[PDB]
Amino acid sequence: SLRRGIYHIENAGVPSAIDLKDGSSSDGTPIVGWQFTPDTINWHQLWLAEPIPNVADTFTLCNLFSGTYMDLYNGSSEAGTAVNGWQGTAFTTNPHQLWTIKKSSDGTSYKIQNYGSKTFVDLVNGDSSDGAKIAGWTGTWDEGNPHQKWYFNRMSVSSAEAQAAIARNPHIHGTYRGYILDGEYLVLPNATFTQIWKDSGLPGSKWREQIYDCDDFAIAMKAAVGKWGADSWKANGFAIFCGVMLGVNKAGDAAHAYNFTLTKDHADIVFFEPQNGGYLNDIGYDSYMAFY
Amino acid sequence: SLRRGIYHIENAGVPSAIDLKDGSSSDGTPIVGWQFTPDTINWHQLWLAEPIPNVADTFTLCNLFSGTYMDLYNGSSEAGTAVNGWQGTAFTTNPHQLWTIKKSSDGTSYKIQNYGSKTFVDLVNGDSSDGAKIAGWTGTWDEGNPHQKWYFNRMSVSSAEAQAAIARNPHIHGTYRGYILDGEYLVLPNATFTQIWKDSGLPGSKWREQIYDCDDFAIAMKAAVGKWGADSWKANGFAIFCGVMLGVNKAGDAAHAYNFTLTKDHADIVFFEPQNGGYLNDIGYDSYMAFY
Ligand SMILES: C[C@@H]1O[C@@H](O[C@@H]2[C@@H](O[C@H]3O[C@H](CO)[C@H](O)[C@H](O)[C@H]3O)[C@@H](O)[C@@H](CO)O[C@@H]2O)[C@@H](O)[C@H](O)[C@@H]1O
Ligand SMILES: C[C@@H]1O[C@@H](O[C@@H]2[C@@H](O[C@H]3O[C@H](CO)[C@H](O)[C@H](O)[C@H]3O)[C@@H](O)[C@@H](CO)O[C@@H]2O)[C@@H](O)[C@H](O)[C@@H]1O
Ligand SMILES: C[C@@H]1O[C@@H](O[C@@H]2[C@@H](O[C@H]3O[C@H](CO)[C@H](O)[C@H](O)[C@H]3O)[C@@H](O)[C@@H](CO)O[C@H]2O)[C@@H](O)[C@H](O)[C@@H]1O
Ligand SMILES: C[C@@H]1O[C@@H](O[C@@H]2[C@@H](O[C@H]3O[C@H](CO)[C@H](O)[C@H](O)[C@H]3O)[C@@H](O)[C@@H](CO)O[C@H]2O)[C@@H](O)[C@H](O)[C@@H]1O
Ligand SMILES: C[C@@H]1O[C@@H](O[C@@H]2[C@@H](O[C@H]3O[C@H](CO)[C@H](O)[C@H](O)[C@H]3O)[C@@H](O)[C@@H](CO)O[C@H]2O)[C@@H](O)[C@H](O)[C@@H]1O
Ligand SMILES: C[C@@H]1O[C@@H](O[C@@H]2[C@@H](O[C@H]3O[C@H](CO)[C@H](O)[C@H](O)[C@H]3O)[C@@H](O)[C@@H](CO)O[C@H]2O)[C@@H](O)[C@H](O)[C@@H]1O
Ligand SMILES: [Ca+2]
Ligand SMILES: [Ca+2]
Ligand SMILES: [Ca+2]
Ligand SMILES: [Ca+2]
Ligand SMILES: [Ca+2]
Ligand SMILES: [Ca+2]
Ligand SMILES: [Ca+2]
Ligand SMILES: [Ca+2]
Repeated sequence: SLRRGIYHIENAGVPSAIDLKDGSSSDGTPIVGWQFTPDTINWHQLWLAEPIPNVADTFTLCNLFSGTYMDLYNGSSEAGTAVNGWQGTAFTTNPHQLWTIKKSSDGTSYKIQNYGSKTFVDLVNGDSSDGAKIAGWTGTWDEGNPHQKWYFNRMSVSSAEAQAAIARNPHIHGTYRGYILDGEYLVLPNATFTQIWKDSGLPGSKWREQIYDCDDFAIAMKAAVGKWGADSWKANGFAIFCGVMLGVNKAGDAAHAYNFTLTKDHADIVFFEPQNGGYLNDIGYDSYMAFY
Repeated sequence: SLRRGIYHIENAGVPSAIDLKDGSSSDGTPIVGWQFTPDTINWHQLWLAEPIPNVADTFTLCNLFSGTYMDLYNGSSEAGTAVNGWQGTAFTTNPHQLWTIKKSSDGTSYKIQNYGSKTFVDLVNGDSSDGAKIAGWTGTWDEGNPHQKWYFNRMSVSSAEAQAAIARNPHIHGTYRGYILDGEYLVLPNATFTQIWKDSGLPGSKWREQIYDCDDFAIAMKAAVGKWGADSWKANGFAIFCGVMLGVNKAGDAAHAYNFTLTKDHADIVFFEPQNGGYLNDIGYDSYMAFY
């Protein structure tokens, strides 16, 4: 089954993503096809999939920005029925907001079926225009129709995935202990991670013995990303990925505190120096503790 | 010997503290006797004692607020010589700024002798008035004269002392690991710890699943205290005490993240709930990790 997490949902036929129009929280805001920029946060185009207990392959889909849910208007099975953002909750019993999401016949893209109507999410006429209508539409699980096929591009990691990325890194100390703080994390492109740093007041901060040294920079960066996450998104049930690490050098005579993020492919960690905004594959320290 | 740390230096005869007048960083700012309020941060009256390597019982005394040093004017041995704040460094060879500090004949208070002049820090005429002159003055190590006797009231803890306070607490999990970040810490009265919290934006922050939950509040509070430390004091070589803890309940089925501070007597820790500003001797969790 599709895993719990945050997805950028991209049509299989044309490069249009599922977009809540203007990110609006109003009930009935149309959900439309819209172009996107890879390796950015696409602000109106991120969807938190929450599995429904006891209902196989079925999910609510919550817009990360608005906190409102993908909703089939009045649950109508009529072809052309509006698909809109609407107030709801993560584990609602409202079938208008419940979606069975399973692999299409190509085995890579998914089809998205309303649980009540049994109709499918359809980019009408495969229109690649910004603001193209998305509707519930008659269809089948096995047909090739690209109007109803959707790539679920995973934008989050589970804590287990983050832990695996750390574990395969070559700069981990033998004494390493990791402390996990949340369960599912939006992975930032470096462009956004950098922006948060740039706006944090840290670029302007002076290194000062004990009173504002390694530990203070690293903790301040983590706090900055935490604040950004809450200020930026209205959905709940996920965190923003930003780790803190304490490390020791090879000679075992010097220590450092710093941050880390994740690669685009989610497979590896990358170290971040909060004193200068630099990204490094080797920061010159082996991590003996991390929290994230 | 007197230990490295931060001291509130109180005359033995009258309740006047050593005060850098108006906290001014100007060279030549008079150091004077001034009244004080116990259980507050006395902003102009905190002194960081740095031991000089291989000069027994001898220290620089740096005002925490100004970053400037206690300085005997032109190193004169004349009775009545000005004692002022003056620019310097922690390990200076300038004898005007070097002070031999040893127990008086009462075995509890200290005398403070200029390393160059061999004269003593003297509250002139035992004057208890605010702004009373402090001067270098003839004297002896053994005499009873209270004008030249000073209680060194310790306002900081070493990391070892902090570690000991944690270790004697009854709410520590069997699996506990602690991660020490600095070496010497100003202990805040709860009044000041609370003030930092009140101004941090946390009192007005909503708990939100993963995106702004326990860990976010605890880390935000630590970052707030770190920012406050650097913004508040010009001296270097110390940090402000504020810990983060992760804990698990007795039933082992729920976890929490929170902060901790120290008691006035420095012997014990006290838990702090960043979601509501409360202080607790028992927060209902046993700590399995701490950083501070
Ligand atoms: C170009 C066109 O593609 C297919 O039709 C789609 C529609 O397909 C869906 O609805 C039809 C009934 O209208 C039928 O139930 C089909 O099984 C289902 O996938 C639909 O995607 C609309 C709106 O976007 O566009 C096209 O009309 C195909 O069935 C047609 O024969 C034709 O090849
Ligand atoms: C009341 C007074 O107390 C003592 O005198 C102090 C001064 O004491 C210091 O300086 C004197 C010389 O002036 C001498 O060297 C002494 O050993 C030394 O402690 C000094 O503290 C001043 C300034 O505050 O005040 C008093 O004059 C004592 O020696 C006097 O006989 C007399 O009892
Ligand atoms: C928040 C807002 O985001 C951008 O505008 C969105 C727009 O974003 C997508 O489309 C644009 C071009 O229109 C780019 O491809 C972006 O990479 C996409 O993410 C859509 O979401 C529409 C419809 O909901 O709303 C706009 O606000 C950006 O252009 C703005 O400057 C701004 O940052
Ligand atoms: C059949 C109908 O179901 C519910 O109403 C839906 C509505 O549901 C959501 O929004 C309303 C406010 O409009 C409430 O907050 C619900 O809790 C939400 O789940 C939407 O799905 C719209 C648009 O498709 O359709 C309505 O039917 C329920 O509130 C009604 O009482 C009634 O049972
Ligand atoms: C920063 C400033 O601190 C206080 O004023 C200081 C003053 O502080 C001490 O004396 C006052 C009475 O004048 C109280 O006893 C305090 O508890 C002491 O710490 C002195 O340091 C003088 C001389 O340098 O400077 C003043 O600025 C306080 O009264 C102010 O409101 C303010 O917070
Ligand atoms: C003997 C004298 O010693 C030094 O001057 C001191 C002076 O020293 C501090 O302040 C000056 C600037 O005035 C420099 O930053 C020094 O590095 C500091 O240590 C003060 O102690 C004053 C007041 O007592 O006395 C002067 O004698 C040195 O700078 C001189 O060149 C000269 O060697
Ligand atoms: Ca395409
Ligand atoms: Ca958490
Ligand atoms: Ca800052
Ligand atoms: Ca520090
Ligand atoms: Ca007294
Ligand atoms: Ca440090
Ligand atoms: Ca805040
Ligand atoms: Ca969190």
